[PDB]
Parts: sequence; C-alpha cells; structure tokens
Amino acid sequence: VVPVFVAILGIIATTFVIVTFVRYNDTPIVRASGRELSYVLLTGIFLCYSITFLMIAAPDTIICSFRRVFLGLGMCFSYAALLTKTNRIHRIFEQGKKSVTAPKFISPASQLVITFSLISVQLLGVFVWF
Amino acid sequence: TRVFKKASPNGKLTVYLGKRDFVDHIDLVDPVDGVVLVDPEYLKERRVYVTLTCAFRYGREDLDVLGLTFRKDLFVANVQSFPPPLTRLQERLIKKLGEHAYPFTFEIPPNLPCSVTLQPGPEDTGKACGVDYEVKAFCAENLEEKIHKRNSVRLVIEKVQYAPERPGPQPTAETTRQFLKPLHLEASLDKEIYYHGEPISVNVHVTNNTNKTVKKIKISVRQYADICLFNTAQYKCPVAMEEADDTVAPSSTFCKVYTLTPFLANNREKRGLALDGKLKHEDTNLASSTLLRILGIIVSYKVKVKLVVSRGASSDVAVELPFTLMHPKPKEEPPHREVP
Repeated sequence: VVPVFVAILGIIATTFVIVTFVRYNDTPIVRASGRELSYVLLTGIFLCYSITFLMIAAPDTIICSFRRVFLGLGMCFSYAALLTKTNRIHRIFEQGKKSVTAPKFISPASQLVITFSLISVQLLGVFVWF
Repeated sequence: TRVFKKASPNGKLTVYLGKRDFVDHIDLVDPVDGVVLVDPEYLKERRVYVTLTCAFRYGREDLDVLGLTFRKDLFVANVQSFPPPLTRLQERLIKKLGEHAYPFTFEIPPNLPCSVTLQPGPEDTGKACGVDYEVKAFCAENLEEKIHKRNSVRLVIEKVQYAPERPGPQPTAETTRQFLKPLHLEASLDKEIYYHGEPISVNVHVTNNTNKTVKKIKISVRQYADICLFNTAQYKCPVAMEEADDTVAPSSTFCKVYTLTPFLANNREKRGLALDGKLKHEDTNLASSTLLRILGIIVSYKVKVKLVVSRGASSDVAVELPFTLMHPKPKEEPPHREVP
C-alpha cells in the first residue's frame, strides 16, 4: 500500500507544478528557465511515478517488458534535460572564447535536438537487448 | 567663454550648459550648473521644471528570443526653476541674457555609476545598452501630470573618471605546479596604470625541473564587465592575444619579454563589449577601469599567461595580473566627435 500512496502524492504534486507553469507561461522565470527543457524534465518525472505500479503488479510478459523499457527511460529523460540545462548555464557562465563576436548560445531549438539524441541513445540501447 | 545651448521645437524654452563632461573624484562630483530662458507670455499659469535622470538598460542575444529586457532608473532629481548661491557662469549668463533667465543646479550623489555603453550589433536600431545620464527641462502646470514633446528639451551629459596621479605597485605573479620536481612560472608587468593606445610589456620567466616540455606560450589581455543590477552573469572577453611556439626543454630555464596592445580595430565584431559613454553614435575607445574605494557596469582588465605542457593530453599552467586602463586628465574638454 505505502508505495502506491507515495506515488499518488507525488503525481498530485507533479500535476500542481505543471499546471502552474502552463497557467503562467509568461513570467520571466518560466521564460528564462528553459521552458522546453523544463517540460521534458517534468514529463520524465511524470513517467517516473507510474513505474511503481508496473513493479508492484504481478509478473507477466507485457509487465516485465514495460518494466525493462521504462525503468531506464524514467531516469534518462530527467537527467538528459538537466544535462542540457547545465550545459546552457555553463555556456552563458563563461563568455568570449578565443574568437570574435558573441559567445555561442544554445538556442531553444538545439536544446530539443540534444535532449532527444541523448534519449534516443538509451532507447536503442534498451531495444537491442530487449 | 563657450557654452552649449539647445532650444525646444517651438523655440520658447532654451537651456544653456557650460560643459558636457562632469568628473567623478569618488568623493563628491562636479555639480551640474545650467540656465533656462523662458517666455512668460507663452505660459499663462504653467511652471518650468528641470529634472536629472540616470538610466540603466540591458539586453542580451539569448534573452531576445524569450522577449526579455531590463530597465531601471537609478537616480531622479526634480527642481522648480521659473518661480525662484549662484556660480560665476550662471551669473554671467543671466547678465548676458535678459530678465527671463533663471538658474538650476544639480548635485549627483557620490558612489553612483559612470557612463558606459555596450557595443551594439549589426542589426541594433534604437537606444543602446548601458548606463547614462540626461537633463530634461519642461513646462507643465503640475509635475506629475504629462510631459509634452514640444515643451521639452533633453541633453545628454557624461559622468567620467580619469587616471590616478600616483602609480601603484608593480604587478607580479608566481606559480608552482608539481605533477603526479616542480615547474615554476613567474610573470610581471612594467607598470600598473596604462593609457589607451600605449603598449603593455609582460616579462615571463619559466624554470622546468620536470621531465616535461612546454610546447606553447599564450599571452592575452582580457576585459571583465559586471552587470550588477539584476541577477545577471558577468561578461568576459579577450581583447588582445599572442601565441608563441617557444619550447622549454626539461632541466632548463627560459626568460622572454612580450608586448601587446588592445585596440578597437580588430574588436569591432564583439557584441556586448563595453565602451566609454556616447552622446551619439560616434566612435569611443574601450571602456576605462572603474575606481570603487556600483549599481551598474563595473569594468576590469587583466593579463593572462598560459603554458601548454603535455608530454605523456595537455595540461595548462597559468597566471593572471590585474591592471588599470584609463585616460589622463586633459587640459581641454574632449570633443565627443571625430575632430578631423
């Protein structure tokens, strides 16, 4: 019972923290907080709490398959999003490398490309041995 | 015997000032004196107000995608002029002008920021980023309600600092790096305070007791800018560089002198590089160092010496030396234009 209650409380908290961001979506914090990366990270957290139900259930072919494929993904989404956000913060932190003009800035579009590549590596790695 | 005047679009209201640069001594700043000439018949029951305002504006390339800009007024002062200690210039102007001349004087609090403009980009159109000051004289029935464009005169004024008269200590640095017998690096400059356009000479002395070999020596001059009003990262950028292929063999010493000079000709593509205050879109040199003894951009300058020793993947051994880059106090006020 207790893991299920913990997961329900966590999913309620995640719902609140995502509805707030969807509701405002204009304040400077949300804008400068990497909206796409934040949404990907929150989706990963959302998927993280569902896996307790697949673990607590009775073993089965489809259930074991879901466990295997989703366990790595739940961590991979969150940590890839955090890695991309940290890379953006680091690139802003120092400035002016040994080159003219503005320091390189990761664009909102490129963040999705890097995050999805890092996720897809784990996806294919899981699928091969699945 | 040469003052600056500006008139409102109608021509009824005129503003006279004696200077455009006001020097900061860290303790107390030159007061802003001025005279205003009005037309009593033009204004039935209105008043003439003067104001002094300091403005800070900042934006960056990554924040433009998100649509964010930052603005704030650091200091605002208001005086009432038409219905009234006179300095010599104000008395002489009132004597030269008629009875409708009335003075105003402003005292800028100390420890306020200087005038700084960040280099614009190719497609920047409007007002630049940085911190600036302006005086604005207008006619209105009340201060808090409305300011018409026709009854308003605006002038830009620069608050500036100049090089200290007493030189400081010689800048020197030393480092020791022992790997998994040490490598010992020493660097020094000739003087602490440099003037714009003057060369910087750095003397390096490396002793290598290790079995390693230094391949390259990289020397650079770098600028740091602190935007410290909102929660904003510091801007850092190299403004001069020199890479030398000098090898320091194991069990050997080495000593050399290098000369560098930062200037704007090769640094014109660096968007966001700090520059001295501008009245207009004219050219100004690199920004001068700030003497603190805040609230806006703070400029600093350093020299960096790096050794690239790899053997074996390459490791770096580096030192830094701060310095000051300023203008000497001139006998004549700067023109704020291209003279020839």
